[PDB]
Amino acid sequence: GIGGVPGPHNGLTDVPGVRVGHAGRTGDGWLTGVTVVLAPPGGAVAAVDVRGGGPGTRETDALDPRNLVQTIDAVVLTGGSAFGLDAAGGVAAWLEEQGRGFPVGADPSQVVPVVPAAALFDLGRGGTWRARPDAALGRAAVEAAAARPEGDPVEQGGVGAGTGAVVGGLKGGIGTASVVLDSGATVAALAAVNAAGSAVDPATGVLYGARTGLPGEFAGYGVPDAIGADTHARARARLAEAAEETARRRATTLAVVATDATLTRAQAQKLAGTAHDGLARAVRPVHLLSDGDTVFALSTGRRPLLPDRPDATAARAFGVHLEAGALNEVLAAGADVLTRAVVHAVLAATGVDTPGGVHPSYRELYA
Amino acid sequence: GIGGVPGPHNGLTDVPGVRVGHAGRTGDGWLTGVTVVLAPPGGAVAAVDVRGGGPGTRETDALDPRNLVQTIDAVVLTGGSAFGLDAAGGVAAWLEEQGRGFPVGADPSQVVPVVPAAALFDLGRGGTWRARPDAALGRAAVEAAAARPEGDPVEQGGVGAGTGAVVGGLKGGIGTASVVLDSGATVAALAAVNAAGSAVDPATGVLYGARTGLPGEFAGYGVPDAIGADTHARARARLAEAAEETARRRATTLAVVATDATLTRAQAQKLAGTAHDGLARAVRPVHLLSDGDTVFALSTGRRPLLPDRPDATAARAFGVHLEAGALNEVLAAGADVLTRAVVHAVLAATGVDTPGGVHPSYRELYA
Repeated sequence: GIGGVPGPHNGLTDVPGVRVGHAGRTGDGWLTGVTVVLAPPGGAVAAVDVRGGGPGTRETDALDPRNLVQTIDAVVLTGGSAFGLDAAGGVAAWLEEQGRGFPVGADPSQVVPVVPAAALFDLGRGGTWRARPDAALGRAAVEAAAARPEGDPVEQGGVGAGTGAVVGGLKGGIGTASVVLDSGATVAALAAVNAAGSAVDPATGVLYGARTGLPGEFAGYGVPDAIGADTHARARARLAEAAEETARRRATTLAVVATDATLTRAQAQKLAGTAHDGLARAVRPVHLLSDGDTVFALSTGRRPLLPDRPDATAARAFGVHLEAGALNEVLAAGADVLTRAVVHAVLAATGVDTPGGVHPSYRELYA
Repeated sequence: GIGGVPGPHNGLTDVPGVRVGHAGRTGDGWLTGVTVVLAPPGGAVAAVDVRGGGPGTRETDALDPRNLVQTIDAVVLTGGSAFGLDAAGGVAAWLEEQGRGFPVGADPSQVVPVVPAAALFDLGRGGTWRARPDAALGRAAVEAAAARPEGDPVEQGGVGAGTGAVVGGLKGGIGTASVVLDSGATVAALAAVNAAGSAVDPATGVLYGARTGLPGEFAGYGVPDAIGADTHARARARLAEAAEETARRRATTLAVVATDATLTRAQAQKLAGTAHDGLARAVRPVHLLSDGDTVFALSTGRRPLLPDRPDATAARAFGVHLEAGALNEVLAAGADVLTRAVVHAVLAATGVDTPGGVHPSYRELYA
């Protein structure tokens, strides 16, 4: 079988045609950035599920399955809370220059790019309150995405929207993961992990998402799957004091899930919804009023959902429905790649220490 | 502090005034039933979140926050797939006889009960395909609820809507759990567990939901925390034997989350949504097209969200917001009690063997 393993680089760009670009500013009071997912020319079917109680979003109504524009070119994930939504204007400008957008006239230059965006709260974490992504930083991120080849490994850790991300007091960041289905379709996730809740079991120090991992995928990072009681106790203490200090100095998970399986917009909306179950398995608590958790789902529509002559082993819902069986595989994979991408984010992070926060990484505490 | 522990009986009726009624039919072709949650006189604020892709439901639109009838008296969970929604007519009939429902005339007897319901697929599991709940069985369930005192321990296992329930091929059933918040408010869940996906990690035999359990709460059921590789190899084979036999013979998780904290309908709707995160932590995959997963949330309005004596240790979102802080504690507890109620359902079950299916219990396989 060819399914159940990651794509070539275990990340979002294993979905062919998909590109990822990061732009960020660090130092001199800044700790923030923007991540852009750029669909291949001609666009991708897109949908969204906003599940956190305190979201900051742009252009999500345009992604409702009832609506006019079904395919889009770019999704924007950004720090700077609502102010950071300004970064999407820079991405819309770039798309316009490329002639990519919904056509609104006889002249092919006349397009209106639908650019959905969601933001995470990282204010002041570089030290300077008003240091937030703008249009120019948004443009830089999409230009970085465009300049990459197809199937290019995704950069993880403290980059793009993950630059100032913090997860339960630990340093968060960008993480990504992919899986190939038995049909040959790839499903993949990219997450900027900034949760109010924890990615770590408070009884043991174990990452919640780890048990969803595929064999050996986390070994590149060097953590013992046996964690000593004493190690975990020191870690709790270290995190507690970084949190107290952070508070004296100062005195949301955003994700894209993508597949090359052809989905209608309503099917991509259901995928964005099931991906949130993946988030719940990696972070607890999640979707609170303090979280702006949002998942965008993209389908490049390059592979049929179902092959031409299905076996007796083809998934069938209620033992009869081939299309539902195939979609159930994609949906379940969507949750799983998001769980795994959260773990990668947490393991890929390196700690920070700035005038607006001290946030050690998981590995600094446990590796 | 008094939070982070169960109420008196670790179940839905730890929310004062709430009553639970089961009615079912077993034998002679039958394996199905109905469970009714009955609010205290005057009703409870209610809301719903339907997240499965294959729901069978009644009166969910009436529960929208925008709409007329904000408080209800009963919620109905039923087997029988869409045919079993018939059970809700018997519950409405009883409520009308009691004078309980939305007033529609100057005459106190003129009421229209708004009785939301959701169904699970258990058809033919007793042997007879058309053996489904009807209005008589729904009436019997709500009559059973009314006859219980306040704070009555909830009956778990193969009863009510759980009678024919099966989770990943294992016997499912009714389960319940509660937790007390630092504020003294109680949050609790009741689940009829019938998932297409699994409550058990196929790699290890461990219940996904167990690590969310409160210490000791599962000690009564007598099952190991650590599962030997021999035991798991045996369990996996026994489950496959039962599945292959079931397939030869044959030729959704529904939940109510309740609290005594005063919530508006929109707040209860957020709580029904966060409870689904709890379901994801106990069952994988979940929310598929083959699942009609639905959570109803109820508030009895007996305790203000935040007291008049706000300690300096009171939860505050962003370090400032007391009400959002208090709501976040309820939201996070709603997830947790649902995860725990699912584990109780799986552990409380005992297996069945009928002409319509062979479904061993977790404990039969692993203890």
